[PDB]
Amino acid sequence: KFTYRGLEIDPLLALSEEEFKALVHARARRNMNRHADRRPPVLLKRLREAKKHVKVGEKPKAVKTHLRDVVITPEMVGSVVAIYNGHQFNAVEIKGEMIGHYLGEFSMSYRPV
Amino acid sequence: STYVPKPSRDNVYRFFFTEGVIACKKDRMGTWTGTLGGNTFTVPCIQVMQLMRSLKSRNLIKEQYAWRHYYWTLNDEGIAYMRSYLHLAPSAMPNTQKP
Amino acid sequence: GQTVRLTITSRNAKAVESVTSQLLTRARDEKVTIHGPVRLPTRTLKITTRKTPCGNGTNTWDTFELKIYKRIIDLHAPTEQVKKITSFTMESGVDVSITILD
Amino acid sequence: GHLDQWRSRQKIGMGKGARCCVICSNQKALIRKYELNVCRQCFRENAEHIGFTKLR
Amino acid sequence: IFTKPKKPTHRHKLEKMRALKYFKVYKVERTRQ
Amino acid sequence: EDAVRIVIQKSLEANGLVRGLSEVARTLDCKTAHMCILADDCEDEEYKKLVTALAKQGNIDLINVEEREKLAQWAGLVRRDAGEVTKTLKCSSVAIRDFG
RNA sequence: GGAACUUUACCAGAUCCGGACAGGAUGAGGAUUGACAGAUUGAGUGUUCUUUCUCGAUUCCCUGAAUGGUGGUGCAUGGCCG
Ligand SMILES: [Mg+2]
Ligand SMILES: [Mg+2]
Ligand SMILES: [Mg+2]
Repeated sequence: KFTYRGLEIDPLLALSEEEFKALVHARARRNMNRHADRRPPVLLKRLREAKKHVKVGEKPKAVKTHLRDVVITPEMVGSVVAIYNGHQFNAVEIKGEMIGHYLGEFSMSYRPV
Repeated sequence: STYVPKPSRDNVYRFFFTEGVIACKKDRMGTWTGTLGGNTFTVPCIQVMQLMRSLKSRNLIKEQYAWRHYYWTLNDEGIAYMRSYLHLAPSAMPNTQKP
Repeated sequence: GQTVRLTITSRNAKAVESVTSQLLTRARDEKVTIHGPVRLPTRTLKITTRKTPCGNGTNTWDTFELKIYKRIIDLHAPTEQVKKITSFTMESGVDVSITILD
Repeated sequence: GHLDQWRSRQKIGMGKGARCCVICSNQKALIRKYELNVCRQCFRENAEHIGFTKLR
Repeated sequence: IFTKPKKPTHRHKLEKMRALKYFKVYKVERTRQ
Repeated sequence: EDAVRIVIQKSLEANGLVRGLSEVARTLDCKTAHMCILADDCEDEEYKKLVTALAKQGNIDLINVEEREKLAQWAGLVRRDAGEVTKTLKCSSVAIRDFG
């Protein structure tokens, strides 16, 4: 049902780094290009550990982070990330519809009037 | 870091005794360079500031400040303390005192 | 022969004119061909700041100006002769630069 | 790892926070023209010595 | 109010001697490198 | 027990003196040391044995000292109030890299 | 005073000492400094911890002090400005 740029989840996971960079929009691709030589955040491997520790049938434990400018990759789908909004960590589930967006687009820092 | 390694303190004291004054820009981030018998040596400005703060509290140097720069000058008791610290000869004299 | 250019610049008009006149006289004593002096365009450095510290009251401004005068003289003389001509007590605040033209 | 973290953002040396008045080390109302790097209040205090004058 | 417990003052584990632990004693060698 | 009282003091200048078991052993294993001085009343057989053996492997000299307290007072490991008898920090080993 | 970070003075957290000096305690048989790996954590941040190293009398603890502060008071002032 869910597709990103016409690709379902499994071929999206099969996609490599260069293909995903070419498949993503301009700001995300620029972010990936400028972070190419920089070491990736430890949050990625923390999420990988959390994903590999959960049994099939229930949700992986949430990982808390201050980072907001991380591009959501297809492998991050299914992980639970608690993003800091300034004074609390707000747990969100990474869905396929979130691919290509930043983490900071899902933790609202302010409250509406 | 204000942890001053002993050789850095010895070099600073030797330059302070040779050239009777020391001028250092007041920036937490930065390096101070001095000349001892040719060549150079570099110690962080924070460590020079710490050493001169200790010397000032012990009434051994006179201090002046203008336009982000310190100016420390060894007085008579400071000169005697420097001479005893580096075990220089009693005839050892700063450049500003040598004719 | 070869041309030597003296560039005389200063922020004091009287000092720059005095140095230029002295160089002119010294060169005339040496019987050398002279081009100039050329009075180059005067440049004005402008800094316009608010007069008040803080930000209270009518927004009044200060206009600080600094004017720079430059002169150039060309001497058809060897480098030794030009060095002789410029060897005198120069007025303070006057910068004299020597350049060989092609 | 605190020695690496200490003043790591000031290491970059970009923005208003990396430049201060060469007289008073204040980071507000700096004058960058002609690479003066003097705050406007200190500039008003020192302009005559620097060489500027109040005309017009 | 502090929800977390206070981080304790850092003490260094000091063992006496500690310079003879490296040397196995004669024909003396170093335990590692 | 007389001339070493001048040798150690002269070597104090230019940071030629090295004190403590760990630092003296670090000198002895990695050379760059001219001699070491050991006070016999070190209270540890392993201490004196290793200190002698490290010099022996490197063929470094060794001078015995009858009193640990006197040697400690020599190198300057003493707390003053001129109360040098108030407290003397134990110093069983002294190694010299630069003679002066 | 067109503030993404810095600036920044505010909020939620986490560090460092940038507490000089003096008098006491410990202390080369080591005062202390800095860290690999695992975990604590927002942090492949020795922040703290386990377990191992490394420096070296520079430092730590503890009392008086001291210092810094875009802390207060512009109705205590200077200078400047309106
Ligand atoms: Mg901030
Ligand atoms: Mg008033
Ligand atoms: Mg007033």
